[PDB]
Amino acid sequence: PEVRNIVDKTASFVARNGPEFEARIRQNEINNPKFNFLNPNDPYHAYYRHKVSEFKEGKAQEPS
Amino acid sequence: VMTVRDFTQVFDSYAQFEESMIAAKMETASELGREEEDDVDLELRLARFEQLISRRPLLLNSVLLRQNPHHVHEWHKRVALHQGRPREIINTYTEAVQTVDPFKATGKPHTLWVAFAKFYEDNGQLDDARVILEKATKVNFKQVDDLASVWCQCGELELRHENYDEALRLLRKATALPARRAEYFDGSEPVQNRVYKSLKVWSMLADLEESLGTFQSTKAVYDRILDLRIATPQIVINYAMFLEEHKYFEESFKAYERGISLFKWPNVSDIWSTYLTKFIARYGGRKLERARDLFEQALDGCPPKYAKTLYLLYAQLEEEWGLARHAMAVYERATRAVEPAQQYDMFNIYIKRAAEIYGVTHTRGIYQKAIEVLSDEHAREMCLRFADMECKLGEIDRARAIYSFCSQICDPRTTGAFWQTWKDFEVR
Amino acid sequence: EMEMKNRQVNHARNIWDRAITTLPRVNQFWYKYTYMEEMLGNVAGARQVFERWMEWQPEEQAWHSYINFELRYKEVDRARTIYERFVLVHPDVKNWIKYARFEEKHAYFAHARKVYERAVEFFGDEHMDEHLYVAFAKFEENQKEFERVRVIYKYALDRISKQDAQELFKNYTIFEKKFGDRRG
Repeated sequence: PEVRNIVDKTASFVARNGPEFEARIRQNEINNPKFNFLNPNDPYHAYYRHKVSEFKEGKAQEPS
Repeated sequence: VMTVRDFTQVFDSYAQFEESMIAAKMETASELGREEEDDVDLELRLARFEQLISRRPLLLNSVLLRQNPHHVHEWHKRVALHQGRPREIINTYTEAVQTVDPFKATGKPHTLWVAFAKFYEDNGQLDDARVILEKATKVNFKQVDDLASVWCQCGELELRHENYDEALRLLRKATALPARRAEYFDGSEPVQNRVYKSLKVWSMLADLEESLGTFQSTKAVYDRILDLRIATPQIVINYAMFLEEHKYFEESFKAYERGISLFKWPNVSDIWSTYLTKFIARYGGRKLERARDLFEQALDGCPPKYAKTLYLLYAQLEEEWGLARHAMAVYERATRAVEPAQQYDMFNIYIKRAAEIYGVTHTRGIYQKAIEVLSDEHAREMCLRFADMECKLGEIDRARAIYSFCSQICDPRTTGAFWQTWKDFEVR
Repeated sequence: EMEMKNRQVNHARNIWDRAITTLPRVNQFWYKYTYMEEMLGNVAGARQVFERWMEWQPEEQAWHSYINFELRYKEVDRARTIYERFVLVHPDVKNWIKYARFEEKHAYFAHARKVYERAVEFFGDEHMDEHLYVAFAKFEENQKEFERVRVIYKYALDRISKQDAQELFKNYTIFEKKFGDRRG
């Protein structure tokens, strides 16, 4: 699933570099639907929120 | 008479009357046994008739069991059915099937009607049986689980009927009747709940996954359509039947969707994951990218399964796929979700995965990552094992710094062995 | 209110009607006269007062109060009759989602499909007004899997630059997932 993979991967980068990247990425692709997930308007928005914290804790399963 | 115990006085009066005539032979004993209805005494007249001296009444079984067995409908009908049950006059069996007393009941008249259909099976089988099934087949409009249970019971009696021609025709029409209308008309049931009964009748009609055949390629879709939303008591057996009739990827994807929509969380979704790995190997092909994409897509976030598995299926499958690169990425991403319960199992699985691949630097990164995540004894045991492993190989700087890190963690308790072992290792 | 406080009702109606025909645009005179009729019976003269009160074109606060009046006496046919002129004045989304109320009252099946046709052909031809299909998919998930796949993902020609915000797209996905037949 693309949506979960981009969520998981974007969350990973924002988890390492900090939430300062969430803002950058969100505003850098605000019109692009590939990043619509970063806004609360998307259904998986809540899923991504968890991924960030999870990658920070270093417990989640990286993608394949 | 006013109330009870008058028919008991007339009862014993018939006990001293034990032979009152040359014709009926004290019929007042059974006539007294039929007194009132139920829940008063009912044991006095029968107990007297059998209490004359002793022989056997042979009347008192059907006379005491003939007065309202099962308030209203209830197991009391079996008491009236117990006297001369296999045969007495070849008559009182109708009294055993006689209950009446209409009241509020669910399942009792249907189960007792199926038992009365078995007594009809000892009555000459199909004689009067079809009239009982047709009479008990329609009760109000749907809105009952006893209807389809009695029709399914007639389907089991049709399985006892040997040849499946007529049993398959009558079970096909009677099984096709709920397809138009199922349940949820009026009652205390908020929903219809046609999965249990409707899927049981459809399963008894075709695709039993045991012995009986005559299951069309569309019969599996007839069961999935019989549930009409989701059902997963049989999801394993239903997907196994669809795999028996087809054995393709369409039945695997339909089993994954039926398992996901079946029940939330890895209840039927865990079986959908097992069937996703087995179906991924036996259908989608070995070492397929789409198999890992779907397996990682459905199980991505997940709760911790039974105990936990976020990895071994996808991590071992990725390590055995022939790619040493994505195996390490799945080892780190699998290491983030490794132990939500902070168990040393997944910790030793990640440290072992980093031990069998890459090398020293990977064991150092796994040492810093293992020391970062801490619950109680996790960081102390992992930092101690990786500390001794690093001191036995690398320099003593990681042993001294690992000892300083062991001072801030590993609450004193008793201990004392790690300090002397670290001091001896520093002396060496 | 002074003439209402006394027991004379004929002179009360004789001053209420000239008050409400003198000042139509105020709401309180009609409200208190209809409340006095709430204290009185439910005769058809009350319905004549309410159809005159519909005739002056008031706001939403009057009209859904009158449909609540029609609900509190259990009228099925007449409340359906007075509600066809409701949508042609106010195209509010709060009223577009509540034109589909016989679904949650009577379940209205074939005419519910006709009302959903009315919900899909009118304004929001290329932008959806971002709220109608939510309640449509909500009632269709309350129903079976007749036409629930088409509207949220396959009728996506009327998107607003992403088809949805971030707050509800995964909610649409999990809204589709775990409420189906759940096949393998």
